[PDB]
Amino acid sequence: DIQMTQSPSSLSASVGDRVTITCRASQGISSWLAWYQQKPGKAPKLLIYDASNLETGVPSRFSGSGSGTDFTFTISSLQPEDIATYYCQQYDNLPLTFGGGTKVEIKRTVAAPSVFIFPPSDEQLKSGTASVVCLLNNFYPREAKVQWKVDNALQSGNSQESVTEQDSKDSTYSLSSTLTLSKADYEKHKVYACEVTHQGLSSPVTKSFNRGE
Amino acid sequence: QVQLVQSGAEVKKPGSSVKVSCKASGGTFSSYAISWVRQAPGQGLEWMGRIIPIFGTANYAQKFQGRVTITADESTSTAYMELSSLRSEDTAVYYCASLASYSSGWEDVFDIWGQGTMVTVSSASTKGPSVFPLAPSSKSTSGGTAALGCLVKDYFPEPVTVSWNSGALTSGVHTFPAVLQSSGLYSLSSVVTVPSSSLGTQTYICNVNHKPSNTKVDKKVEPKS
Amino acid sequence: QVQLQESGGGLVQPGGSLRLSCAASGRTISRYAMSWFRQAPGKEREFVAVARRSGDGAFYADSVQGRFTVSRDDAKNTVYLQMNSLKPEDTAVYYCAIDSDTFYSGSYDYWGQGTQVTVS
Amino acid sequence: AYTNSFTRGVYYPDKVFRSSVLHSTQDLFLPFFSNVTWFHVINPVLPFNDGVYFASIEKSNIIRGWIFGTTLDSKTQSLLIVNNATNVVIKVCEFQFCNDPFLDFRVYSSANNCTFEYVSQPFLKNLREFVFKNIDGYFKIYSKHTPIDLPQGFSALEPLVDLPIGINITRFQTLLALHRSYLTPGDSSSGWTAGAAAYYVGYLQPRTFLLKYNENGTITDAVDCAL
Amino acid sequence: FNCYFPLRSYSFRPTYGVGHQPYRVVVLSFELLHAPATVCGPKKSTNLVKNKCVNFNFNGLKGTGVLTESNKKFLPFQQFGRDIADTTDAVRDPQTL
Ligand SMILES: *[C@@H]1O[C@H](CO)[C@@H](O)[C@H](O)[C@H]1NC(C)=O
Ligand SMILES: *[C@@H]1O[C@H](CO)[C@@H](O)[C@H](O)[C@H]1NC(C)=O
Ligand SMILES: *[C@@H]1O[C@H](CO)[C@@H](O)[C@H](O)[C@H]1NC(C)=O
Ligand SMILES: *[C@@H]1O[C@H](CO)[C@@H](O)[C@H](O)[C@H]1NC(C)=O
Repeated sequence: DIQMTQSPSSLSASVGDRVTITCRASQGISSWLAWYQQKPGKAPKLLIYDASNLETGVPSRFSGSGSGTDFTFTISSLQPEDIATYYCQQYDNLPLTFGGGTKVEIKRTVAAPSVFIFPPSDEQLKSGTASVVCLLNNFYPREAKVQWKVDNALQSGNSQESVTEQDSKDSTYSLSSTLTLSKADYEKHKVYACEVTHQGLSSPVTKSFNRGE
Repeated sequence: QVQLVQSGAEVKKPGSSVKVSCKASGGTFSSYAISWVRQAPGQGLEWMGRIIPIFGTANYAQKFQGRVTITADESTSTAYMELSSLRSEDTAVYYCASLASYSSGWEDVFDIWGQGTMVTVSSASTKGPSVFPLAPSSKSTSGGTAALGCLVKDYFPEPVTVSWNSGALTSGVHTFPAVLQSSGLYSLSSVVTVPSSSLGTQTYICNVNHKPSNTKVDKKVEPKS
Repeated sequence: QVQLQESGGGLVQPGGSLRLSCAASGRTISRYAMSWFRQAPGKEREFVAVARRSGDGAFYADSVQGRFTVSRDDAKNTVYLQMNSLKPEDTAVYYCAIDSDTFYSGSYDYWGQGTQVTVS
Repeated sequence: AYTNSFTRGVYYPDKVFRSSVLHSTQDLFLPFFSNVTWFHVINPVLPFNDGVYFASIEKSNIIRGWIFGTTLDSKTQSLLIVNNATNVVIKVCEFQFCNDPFLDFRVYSSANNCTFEYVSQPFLKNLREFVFKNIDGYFKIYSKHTPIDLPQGFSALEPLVDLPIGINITRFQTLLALHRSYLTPGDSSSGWTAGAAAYYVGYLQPRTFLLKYNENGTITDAVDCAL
Repeated sequence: FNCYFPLRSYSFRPTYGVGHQPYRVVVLSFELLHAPATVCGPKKSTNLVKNKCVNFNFNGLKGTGVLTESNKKFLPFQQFGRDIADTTDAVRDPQTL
């Protein structure tokens, strides 16, 4: 069956910068290939259906070209509202095959995270389960080490993480991790801590709390 | 104008069969076509089938042939899809699409969807969330500001709205995506930031509404010193 | 440890161009992204530039993106940073640092050593 | 207001080079010493007889184009000429036009579903001349520009465009682009303290002219046989 | 009763013979009445030579003679020159001007 790929898998540029991407397919063609603009959980917007062709209502901000097995797709300008993922689609034949995706986002100067930790409460412990959350707020890169340091000792394999997308208002990004434990394991230790280090930060940061207070 | 209306949330046990709907309206029904698509929380798209209700012709993907059927009736002005052999992986947002691209030189690409129906397949049963607040300490303040929040646990099925009740009180509110427990129960997290001049005294209250049953749950967050 | 040090710099006339050199030995250089940092006299540290394996161009800070360029040599552990049309503003102490995390996307500021660059 | 036209208004008839020759040409010409219509732009619909001679004198390009048609309305075919900041746009449209077309808002036409389209280089205290003829199934344009009331000096107009359109043209009007004016066609001739600018309209007649060609093939003098 | 599908899909596939394959076809229609002809078929079909007798055609202008480089300064808009009594003295080259 028809298979396709997109390269590169992600783009990052400042506001107003030029953007271009390419999509490769299994068989050489000169038409019947589409392009899409998609965001996490949102409806795609059609821009190209056939090689270098578009409908009424398609803005002049998008374009595409190519021949054979490789077709390019270019975007004249980028703005923060455009943080999305471009996709290529092909319908020369019925088994429609969809692209691997290319993320597009905004470049910016380094932003230092606002660090904070989230100690447990009594009602939580009465259920038999224990958990603690460590949060990084409004930092640029995709990830920064969020290390659990129970009793000043590093921990691994016992936490859950959640992620946000880039914020179009200021192009920042946030991250957090959630420790999980049982009340017995919770009370086996005495001191809880989380440590944060970051590109824009001056030195490693440690935040902690204790069972005795 | 042309519009599509989809049903509400639907859930069923694994290995069952389910019926879904897509109500079409506007213009002339006979001139429209309907397609069905599935969208997970970040996995790639899946296309189920296609029908032309005016003429009754339909076709399918190899992955879903046999196990899925589409019927659409003009008199009820809605399109239907039949599903069978449901499994946990089907938990996603299910969309119906209109293929107007067959009679004006625009070919074989949709331009209109409905609102989308979230679906879930699990062995759990419907019930409300469990919520617990947290008590940050004064010694834990940072830069003269602190943050409070709540965690939402043990609710099923989705969708779920987690927020603070109303007003500008929502200043500095920030929420993160959901996760699914191995027991079949969903979860969520929320947080709000407050300066020194308003933390504690403002008496913040987090809220949750399990709209599949429209059950509202709220809780208070209190710092300590 | 991941030891790293600079070479070059010194005194040059304003409006000129000069090269700053940084090198390492005894360890693999590919498994980390190599970055640069800055500190004006008595001021806080500030990121400058960084280079990666793929060779898809480079990444720079706001104050240096439109004037400076960076490069690296994975087979010899030598990395370089270019200075063009120096100004009184850029008279500062620079640091050579490793994005000290294996095959990582982000970075962590492990500056190894620094040297002064001044405009006459 | 009327004023006399001097020997101005002659043009090259037939794109044929002639040197040191006096040629007797029988074509549509502006008779010498004819009183011509004089208007101040500091644009009424005027009949388009066998020919029209147009001229303007201004420093801030108030005059910007012309418009023609049989009924000068959407009921039948029509022609439009306009000069943009960098190009001149020509269309035969049959479009419906404004009472006082003003350009700045672009208040020129109410509707356009044109059939013929064309673009070329632009025409550009300064004296401008234009001549329009429709003897055959085409619309002919001549023009000339010189630094500078109509001067008494001589000047021969050179052909500029030969459009292959066979529409009926019987009424015409001029487009104005004063510095300020209303954005709707509900008013006319007001909006700004425009400078001293004016244009003239003269009508051609079937005449016999004796044209004088110099050594380089340029017309330097002419004689009106019936004056 | 029947409520048939007025259209139908060709469903082209290799198993089909030449009579059931996707021929992409274009058909042209032409008009010639009341013609200020704007569309013309023939190309230049041109050749040039100088300093010897040759039958020459220049956008028409059928004639015979010897062609040589001139010194007369034609104006930009002029195409052909005539001597006394309308003898074609010079002609501008359509291609090289
Ligand atoms: C052009 O049309 C108008 C309106 O029908 C008519 O009065 C005029 O005689 C026509 N002119 C010619 C040359 O046919
Ligand atoms: C444009 O409008 C005119 C009426 O002003 C009409 O006669 C004509 O058919 C329309 N279409 C074209 C292509 O001229
Ligand atoms: C013809 O043009 C040349 C060059 O511009 C000029 O010297 C000559 O005087 C012109 N002929 C006449 C009769 O003025
Ligand atoms: C015609 O083409 C030739 C060769 O490119 C060129 O020298 C000449 O100037 C062209 N003439 C015109 C009128 O385009």
